[PDB]
Order: sequence, then C-alpha cells, then structure tokens
Amino acid sequence: TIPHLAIDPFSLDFFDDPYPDQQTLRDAGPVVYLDKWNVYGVARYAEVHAVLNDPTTFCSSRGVGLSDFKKEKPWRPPSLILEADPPAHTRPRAVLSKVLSPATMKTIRDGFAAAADAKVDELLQRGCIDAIADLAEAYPLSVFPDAMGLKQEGREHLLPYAGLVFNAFGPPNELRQTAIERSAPHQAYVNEQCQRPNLAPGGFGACIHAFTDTGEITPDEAPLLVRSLLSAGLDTTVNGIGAAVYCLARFPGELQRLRSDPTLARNAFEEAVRFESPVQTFFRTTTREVELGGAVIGEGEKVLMFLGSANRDPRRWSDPDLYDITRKTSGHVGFGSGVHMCVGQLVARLEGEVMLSALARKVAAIDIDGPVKRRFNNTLRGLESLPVKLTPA
Ligand code: HEM
Ligand SMILES: CCSc1ccc(C(=O)O)cc1
Ligand SMILES: [Cl-]
Repeated sequence: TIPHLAIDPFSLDFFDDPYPDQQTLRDAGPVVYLDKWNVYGVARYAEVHAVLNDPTTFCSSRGVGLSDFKKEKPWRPPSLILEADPPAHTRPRAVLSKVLSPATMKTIRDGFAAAADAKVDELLQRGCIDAIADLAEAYPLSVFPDAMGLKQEGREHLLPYAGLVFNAFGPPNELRQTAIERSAPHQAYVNEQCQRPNLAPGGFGACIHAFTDTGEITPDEAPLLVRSLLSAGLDTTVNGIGAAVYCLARFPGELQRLRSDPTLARNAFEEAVRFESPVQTFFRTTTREVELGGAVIGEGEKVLMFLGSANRDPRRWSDPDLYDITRKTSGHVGFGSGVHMCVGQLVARLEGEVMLSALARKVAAIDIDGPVKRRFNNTLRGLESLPVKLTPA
C-alpha cells in the first residue's frame, strides 16, 4: 500500500537540488517508506501539517532526529522543550515564550535595527561582499550573542555547535559522525555559558534564569533552556537572512517592489522562510498505531516530515516555486506548527525584517558576481558563500 522509495534525503545529491526528489516524494503518495533509513516520510503540506498538529500520536520525546531515544542514547541530554511532550513541555515553553515575548522585542528592536542599517552601510562601502560571511552571518553575530548576554570570548564556537546540532538530527552518515567527532570543545563552551554567572544582566539567558522561582521551571532546568536558544537561535537566522538575500538577488523584480515599499520587509522575509525553509526536515515518533493519509503506521516508528516540500506543495500553494513578497504566507510550516511552533519566531522575524528594511532603503541592486557555494547539513539548508555586488540607492 505504502510506496517504498530509495531516495536518500540526507545525501549530498539531494541537498544539492532537492526539489525534483521532493516532487517525486509528494506524488508517490501521502505517506512513503524510505528504505535507505527505514522511516516513514510525509512530503505534502496536508500530512506535514497533520503530523505537526498531533503531538500525542506523533511525539517529540523520543527525539526529533532519526535516533529513537528509546533505543539509543541521545548524543547530548534531551532538550527540555524541543524533545519533550505535553505536559512536561508546557511550562518550559511558557517561560521561553515570556523571555522571547513582544515586550522583549520592544526592548531590543531599535538596537537590532541600528545594527542592520550600520552593517548595510558598511557593506556598501566595500561594494563587493560575501552575502553569507559578511551579512547573513555577520549581522546575527553582531546582535544575537549580545542579546543572549554572552561574553565576547569563545563566540567562534557558536556556529560550529549549531551545525553540529542540526547535523545530529540526521542519520548516522558521515556528516553526522564527523560533526560529533569534533564536538567536544564546542559542547564545553556552550554548556559553560549556560550557567547563570556567565550570562549578562538584561539578556535572554539571564532572563531564563530569573524565571526559575515562579514554579514554572527550577534552577536546574535553566541551563538547558539557555542551551536551546544557543542551539536554535543563531544558525537558523543566518540561513533565513541568507535565503532572503539570495532570493532578492535571483528575483530582481521583487527587490524592486521591496525598494518601492519597505513596509513589505517583514513579509518578504517570511516568504523567504517559506521559499528556502532553513530547517528542511525533522522527525516525530509514533506512540501508537495510526492511520495517516489512508496509510497505517505502527507504534514506535520514525516519521520524517519534509517542511521545505510542504512549503512548495502545489496542492497548497499557487506558484509555489516563485518568490512573491506579497504572498499570503500564513500557514507555511517554515517555523513548524502547533505546540512546538518556533518559540523564537519573533526574534527571527525581527532580525529578518530590519535587515530587509535596511536593504530596501539603501540598496538599488544585488548582483551575483562570483560562484555560489552551498553548505551541506543534514537538516539545515543554506549557502556557504554568496558573492554579490551591492549597488547603493
Ligand atoms: C528563520 C529562523 C528560524 C527558523 C526557520 C526556525 C525553525 C523552527 C522550527 C521549524 C521549529 C519546530 C521544531 C519542531 O516542531 O520540532 C522551531 C522550534 C524552536 N525554535 Fe526556531 N527557528 C528559527 C529561529 C529561532 C530563534 C531565533 C530562536 C531563539 C531565539 C529559536 C528557538 C527555537 C526553539 C527553542 C524551538 C523549540 C520550541 C518548542 O519545542 O516548543 N528559533 N524552530
Ligand atoms: C528543530 C527546530 S530547530 C531547534 C534546535 C534545537 C532546539 C533545542 O536545543 O531545544 C530547538 C529547536
Ligand atoms: Cl551540548
């Protein structure tokens, strides 16, 4: 009943151009079996959305990577939020929700926007830049570690730790095993910065620790929740802003629309999250036998969701393969959906908005003027290098 496919969604060929293989996955049926890794796959919007929105049947506490925590030892202590189910999930979720709240956004917005304008002005002096190292990486690196309250020393470890995290959701291929081999110093740095004494007053980290007396979390939970923000909050935004710039460079008509109405900046970023989905895939584990898209999946089975594919499903989206900054994007699953829907989305959107705003006001053209290089990762999609020429408005 369920079709069996030999496509490896964690192969370099697949990362290099996933879209044909994703259509193959979608069109094979609502539920496929991937023989390469012995997991179920869902690549259509309807099923991805369904799975995300049934956390009881499709749980996160057995890991959202290939590895099933009931069978194997997690490579690091489980995340208290990503890798928990309700009810254990609920109160740590509420804390991060309050730390990364509207009111917090209001306190950091002017500083994030100043840094974005400053960076763009700086890049315009150089003219010819690498939009990944010099922009997509540089800008979040200039605001997010400070917003966390991290010391200056050791920040070089943040992006490698994050790449390690996203590679570790994948299967035990060479990307994963190589990241884990080199992980020790990145883990040591991160875990040490998660302790209260190391997090500057006023920051997200110190705020998490200050929530440890409300009865929502205990002091011994706070360092792992800081760990969550250091895992999830930098590299994703780097790839999201990277996606946006790449899109504006490939769709000059849309840069021109953005320039003419900079208030389109927030939706232009959202549409880039749909179009390139920085977080491409991750898993759930079935807690019982279940019927999904007319197919029967047994208990204790891993289910691979293709978020990027869901976001390009022509069953859901008109002209899914176009970047349209005035698209009604609501419903996209680039930030997930349901109880685990990205708790950091206000931070991401704020970074993305104020950067695209800066570009909209200061830049007349973005032309690729060098070889584009992709960065390969088991679950993150994004570029290694994007040489562009920026023309000042
Ligand atoms: C464009 C940028 C981002 C993207 C595409 C993204 C994507 C996602 C997705 C797809 C999920 C759902 C995972 C699941 O359902 O298992 C998620 C959850 C989460 N994200 Fe984000 N994220 C981004 C930015 C951020 C930022 C900036 C932070 C922190 C400041 C953050 C922290 C988290 C955390 C802690 C979770 C776990 C939430 C939960 O399990 O309730 N993310 N993210
Ligand atoms: C899979 C969505 S991105 C993400 C990575 C790490 C964590 C965490 O460490 O809790 C949360 C979300
Ligand atoms: Cl760790």
